[PDB]
Amino acid sequence: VIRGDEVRQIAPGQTGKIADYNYKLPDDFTGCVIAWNSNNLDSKVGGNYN
Amino acid sequence: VVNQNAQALNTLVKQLSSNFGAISSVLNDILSRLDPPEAEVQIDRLITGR
Repeated sequence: VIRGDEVRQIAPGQTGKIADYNYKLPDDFTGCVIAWNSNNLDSKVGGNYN
Repeated sequence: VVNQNAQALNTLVKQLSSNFGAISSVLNDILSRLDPPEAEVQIDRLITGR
């Protein structure tokens, strides 16, 4: 699960904190990437810290 | 014969300083200044020219 502006940086060759230190794709990646909005189910009224 | 061989060899050596449409003709500058996932677009054209 990723913050909204940080979805665009999951692409191979792209740089970003989640890409740099969490999960970056290889330069010759062959696959599909899928994402959708989950505010209604994952977010919490006072905040979710899990 | 001697002059025509020497001039051909010298011209062959001189071609190493050409740019061939890259941003610079120094390989180390290309590999150090730019990013790995996009620096290959210069390396291939330099290789084709040489």
